[PDB]
Amino acid sequence: NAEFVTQLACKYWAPHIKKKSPFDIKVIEDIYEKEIVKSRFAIRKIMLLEFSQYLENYLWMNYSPEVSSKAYLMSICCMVNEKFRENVPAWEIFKKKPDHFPFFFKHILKAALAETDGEFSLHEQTVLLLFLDHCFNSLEVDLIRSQVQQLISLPMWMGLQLARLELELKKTPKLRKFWNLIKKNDEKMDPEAREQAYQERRFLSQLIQKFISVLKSVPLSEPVTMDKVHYCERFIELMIDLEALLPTRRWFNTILDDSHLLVHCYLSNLVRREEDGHLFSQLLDMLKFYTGFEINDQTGNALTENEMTTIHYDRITSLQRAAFAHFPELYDFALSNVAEVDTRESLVKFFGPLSSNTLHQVASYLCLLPTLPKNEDTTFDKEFLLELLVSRHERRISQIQQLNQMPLYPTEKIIWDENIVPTEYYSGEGCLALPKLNLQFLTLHDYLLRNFNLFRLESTYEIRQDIEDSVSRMKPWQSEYGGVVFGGWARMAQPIVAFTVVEVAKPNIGENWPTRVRADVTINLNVRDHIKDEWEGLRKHDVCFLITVRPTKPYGTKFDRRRPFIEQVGLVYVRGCEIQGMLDDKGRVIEPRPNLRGESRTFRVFLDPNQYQQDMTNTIQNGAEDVYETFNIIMRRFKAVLETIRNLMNTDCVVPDWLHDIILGYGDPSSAHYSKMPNQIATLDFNDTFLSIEHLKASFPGHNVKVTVEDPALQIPPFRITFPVEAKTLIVEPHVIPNRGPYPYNQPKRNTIQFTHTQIEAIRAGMQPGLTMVVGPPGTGKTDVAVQIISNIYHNFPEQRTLIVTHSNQALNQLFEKIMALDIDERHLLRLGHGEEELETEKDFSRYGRVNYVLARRIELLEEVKRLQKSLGVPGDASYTCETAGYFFLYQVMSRWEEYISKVKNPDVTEVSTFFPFHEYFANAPQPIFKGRSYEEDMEIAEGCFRHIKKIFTQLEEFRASELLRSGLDRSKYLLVKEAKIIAMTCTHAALKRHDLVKLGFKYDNILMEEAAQILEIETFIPLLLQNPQDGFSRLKRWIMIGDHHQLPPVIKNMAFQKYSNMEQSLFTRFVRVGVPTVDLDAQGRARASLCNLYNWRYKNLGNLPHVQLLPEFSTANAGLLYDFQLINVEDFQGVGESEPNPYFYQNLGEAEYVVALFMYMCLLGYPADKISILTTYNGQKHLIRDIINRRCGNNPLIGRPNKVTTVDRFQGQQNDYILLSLVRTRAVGHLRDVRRLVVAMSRARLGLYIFARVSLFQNCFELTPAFSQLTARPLHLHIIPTEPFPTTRKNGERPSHEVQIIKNMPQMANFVYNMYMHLIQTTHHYHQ
Amino acid sequence: GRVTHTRRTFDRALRALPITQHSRIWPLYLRFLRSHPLPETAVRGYRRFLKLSPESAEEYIEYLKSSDRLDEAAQRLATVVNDERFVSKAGKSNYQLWHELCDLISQNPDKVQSLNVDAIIRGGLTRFTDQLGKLWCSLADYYIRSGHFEKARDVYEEAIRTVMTVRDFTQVFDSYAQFEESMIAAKMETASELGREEEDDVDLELRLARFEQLISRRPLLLNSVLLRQNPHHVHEWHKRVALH
Repeated sequence: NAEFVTQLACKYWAPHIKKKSPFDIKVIEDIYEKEIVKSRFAIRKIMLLEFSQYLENYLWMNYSPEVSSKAYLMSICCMVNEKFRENVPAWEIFKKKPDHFPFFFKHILKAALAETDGEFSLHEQTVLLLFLDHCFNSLEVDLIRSQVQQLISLPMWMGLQLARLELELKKTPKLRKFWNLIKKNDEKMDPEAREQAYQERRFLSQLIQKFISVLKSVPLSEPVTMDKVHYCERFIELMIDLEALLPTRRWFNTILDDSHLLVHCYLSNLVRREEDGHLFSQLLDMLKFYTGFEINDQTGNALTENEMTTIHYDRITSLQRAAFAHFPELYDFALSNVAEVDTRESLVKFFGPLSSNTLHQVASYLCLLPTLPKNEDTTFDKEFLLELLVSRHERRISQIQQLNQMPLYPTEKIIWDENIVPTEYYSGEGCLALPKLNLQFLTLHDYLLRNFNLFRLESTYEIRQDIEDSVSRMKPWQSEYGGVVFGGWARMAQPIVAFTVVEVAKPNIGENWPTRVRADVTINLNVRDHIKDEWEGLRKHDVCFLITVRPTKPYGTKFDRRRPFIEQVGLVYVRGCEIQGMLDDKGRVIEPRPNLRGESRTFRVFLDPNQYQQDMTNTIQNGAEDVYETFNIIMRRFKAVLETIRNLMNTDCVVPDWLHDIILGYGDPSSAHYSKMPNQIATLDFNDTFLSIEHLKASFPGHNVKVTVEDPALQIPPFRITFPVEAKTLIVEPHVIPNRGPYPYNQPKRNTIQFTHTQIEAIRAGMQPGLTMVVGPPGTGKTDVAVQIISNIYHNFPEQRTLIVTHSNQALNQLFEKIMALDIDERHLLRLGHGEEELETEKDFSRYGRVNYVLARRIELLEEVKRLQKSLGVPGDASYTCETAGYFFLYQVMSRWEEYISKVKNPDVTEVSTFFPFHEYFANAPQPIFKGRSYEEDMEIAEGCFRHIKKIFTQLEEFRASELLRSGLDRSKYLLVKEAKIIAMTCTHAALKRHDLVKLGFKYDNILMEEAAQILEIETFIPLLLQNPQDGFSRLKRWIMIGDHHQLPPVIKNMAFQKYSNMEQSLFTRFVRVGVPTVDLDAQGRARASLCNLYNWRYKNLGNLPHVQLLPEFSTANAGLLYDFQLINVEDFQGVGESEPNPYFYQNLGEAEYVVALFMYMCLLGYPADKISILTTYNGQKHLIRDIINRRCGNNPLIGRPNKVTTVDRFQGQQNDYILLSLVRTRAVGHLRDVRRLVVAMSRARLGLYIFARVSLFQNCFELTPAFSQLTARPLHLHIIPTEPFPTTRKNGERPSHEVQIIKNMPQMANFVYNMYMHLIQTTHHYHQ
Repeated sequence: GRVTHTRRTFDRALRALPITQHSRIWPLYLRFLRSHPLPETAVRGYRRFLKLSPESAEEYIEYLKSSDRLDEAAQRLATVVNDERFVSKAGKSNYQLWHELCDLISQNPDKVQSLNVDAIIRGGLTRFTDQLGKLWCSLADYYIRSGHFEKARDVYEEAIRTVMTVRDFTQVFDSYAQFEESMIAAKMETASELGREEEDDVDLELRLARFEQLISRRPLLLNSVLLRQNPHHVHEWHKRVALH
């Protein structure tokens, strides 16, 4: 029905048509019947409608109260569900139309409340339950919040059993007065008003009744409908959403305890059918967990051991009282203890032989149920009553210890399931048993539990997708004795002949996980020459994966690509493995390879810290078998994360008191900045940000500058800039950086970048206590302002730690490059990492490099010591080390400077030069500095050389630590603990070695982070435990993070983990959705204005720098191209647009040959071949691109190799002068829906972009309408200057004096380029080869 | 009356580095600590990170313990407790036992919150191993400043489990007697568990008498328990005694 759906869209509501047809309820109902009812809510139907924008163009903009009907409601709900699946903003039509939003919520609630299986079919009931779950979980929206306000308010508890409400008001005397206020306020109400209020209050109870009756309407064994099960599971999902949301639970949990969904759920047969209701009962276990989760109903705070124990014992005490007063048989049960009545075992030995009316009257006395009339039989069974009473007054576990005993590795019952860890073939029509990490958790343990669940699901994807990799060209076949056998040959899969343990060393101190866990996998590559060569070319930190399978499909079974490949292959265990190299004749991994004779290669790998500790803990506590031993294959192309999360979860979790609320998402999101952190620096040292006083006053556009000294010629200092706290005065006070002696080469390094007012204010909010998120859009100098803030924090802080954390190596190396010209001592920088690190920075800030430089610097300090002493005229032939050097300062330099000080400050310019005995110590320096002209300045110079000798003595003092640390890594630990003023690390390294530094010198005073968006929620929440609290408070004072919600996020292991739990929602993204302040710099200087326009309109007032506005080269003409941004149409070539020659390996050979001809045109036109970037729509597209490149160009003496022939996600952190983009996608929108990947692929060309794609198929996206307007803003052809070599002096706006080329086909463009190549081959020749 | 003379005089007396000027530099910090602990902490810290001696931190901490700044005294004590090149700084002379004495005078009946006290006991027991003496002391404190519920139960259990000598049984007997109604299942079965205490000639009656005189109602169990805790050799009228 794609034809009729697209036709209805293009006639009535599809964009890109001058005329739109009027609205029609008949048309809406007809299309609805022809798609959704006829196709059972087809994903392709709702997806063609989502490409057509059926909601934002037909449903809500033309819906109405007299027009809202079954078809419109169902279509809107299905569209919103499909948008929730496809991960695009959905509720835009609702936020546009608040007029119809309460009516829409009322109609959806009416459908969800009315009879099941009636008019609204069971599919519609699943749709309504899913819509209710989504509209509850998106509660931060205005209209949905207002809809659920009166429906989930405190008067929602007005429908629970009257005795239960009475006992609730008796336990909480504060709630009785609120209910009295509600009862008095409902007096002046209308019939419809108060009736709708009561219906809203009891809608939750009515939906719980409908779901429970839908479950109970299933027989024990006789097959049932899975759609009713989906309805009940979506009801459980809405219940779990309102159990994870704090105020959604505040009233819902009372009716939860009233109706006891747990007892009926765990008593029904749908949970007893391990096939029909399995994942439903699993979500039911998680639901009972959230229902008994220790988060107090009154406060939203967790319960203590005493609190929960008192609650349980008081339930057992009320049971004892009700037994004494109303139960003759339970006399021992009354007079029994808490330890003797609280446990289900003994409690059942007492109340299992109880009778029906006995337990029913017991529940009446405990106000659990409506009382049983005299001698009558409550229709609830003995099983129901006993289950209820046991679940109420039985023993329950501490969640802390329950999660503590957990195995961090997936077992043979978990690793191959898509129910708690869906695979890479996800569809999106259902949910999986995953947590949520979007806005707010109930407790810190709850947040950590969801984090560890997502981590275990990602590790389960890494263990599930590649476990079915045993010989996997043709689904490996069985052998005799059930053995494995490779009856075929695969390229990226090969039979690993064996796998052996080599190195499982000790863990880090205190921790529970070894640091290097290495295993060598051996494979006898009797295979093709070139394929076995690509298999033998193993590199350093190269990724491989060992596959182990438990096959049962015997020899010859063919594949069914539709079915689970996991269940087709019967896999066992997949272990990722980072092979340090293959073995040689000397058994040592390949660190030129030596002459390998034979075919068998063994590669020794260690993928993670707790690599051989996850399966270890498994075979330790959970009785599972060995995963590193049943290995069968090696295949090429998070346990330590879980153990660090467990360290935190069992750690006292004492965070900053102004960061608990931010990491909780509840509370005032604007509290954690400088404006609400109460200890901001009064007169602070922002020395680095300003270079001139006029420029400082210009970077203060909203401040009234109180300049301490009017004199214009004396004022450009590191001036003290105080913000007030009369009310807008920026106090600018002059200072002078103290002298350093005679050496002008000791000029204290000042920064030379003119960071604008927004960057200055961002650094100020970073170095004023609290935390801050500096939105650094592409090109705003994010790392520059970060290093400048670290510099200002080194100006305001002599002893504190500046813990630089980054998400990748790029940010860390850029931070080193910017600290290269900052006035920092090289004995104050330390760095952590993930193994062997290629230091891309100028001077090695690495461990051994800094320790050797430290030895050399202490040698230099000893040289200065000997020079000063010999100058003072000592006796001696022997040498003194750094300890005796500190003693030498104290003994001689103290005495000399003390004579001089108590002489001169107790006084003329002549005494300034006379009373300094440091002439022979300055005998190697510029001419005598104390000029005798001004006594104060002469003493400044002399005492500056004195304090230069003092700083030398202090270098030697800090170097006695290197004299005391015999070992290299020991000096590394010591100098990273004590003298390290700035410690730079990555997130994975920080989380893998957190306890290492924690016990080896952890101090966190201010943390500055770069690439805050590429660290995960958990991968950033982990460094929140980089230390412990300090005598009752965490030492964490400040946190300046540079981030951007509009850039590419972490690309997860499986698309299903983020499809299920939105793993793409970083902490900064949740902070943006909350409303935390975003110090959004807007001064970019890397790409032109008109070319950056493809990425500036994506941010908040994203602007440019004077460099961007005035650049003589960024306003220049492109080499053989008149348009700075072209994404031209790429028609079908030879009948091929985008094709998938391999499963989903998307490529488009038409656009690909166009792009190869384009790179050839840049080559033979002189645009430098190293300025040639091939960014694509798919890695398979880039692969086919490189194929066509080396097939048509090859090793041409006229054409070099592109700079980056890479992926949209794999080209981050970089820019380009001219990017060739191959945007294959035309039939499906793909994952371009992400604003992240959109802005990425749009902001990767600083001067020119040339793309081949489908123009209408691109503009068919609602998310990318402001993108398409400026993407197709030019003609869709190759509009260039063909005969124009690299230098053509014209600008972007000038008139050219030559002929312009307009190519419309890739054959013809390549033919032009080929005639050009023949012309140049006949008219010239190169020789470099 | 002015710090100028103090600073300049100290610097001029420090021109040489003999044992001269020492008791003029440090008592200067002593007399400066009056109404201003900042110069006292300054001289203390800079001295512990200044001219070498094992008596440096000694005089520093011994001057700081006498003032209203005592965590600085403990900081110089910690400088000694690491010391980086001499675990034993002074031979027979004591720094760790003296730190334990100061921790005792801090856990003196001022901080009776009953957490800092047991923390200081574990801190002294960590700084130096305690052969049953501070063990009995801390076990008695942990049995007295606990409650009566499973808290006191675990207190007595862990104390007896890691105990070193007797009268720990008497400590847990006091606990069990005070808590003789802590559950409505046994009424503090620790009473019977301690009536079943050590076999030959230790107490054999103490916990039983405590349980039978919690105040007094009727033991009905302590007789059998004490008479099951190791009578004479097997074959005798001991069976008839257990039968009566």
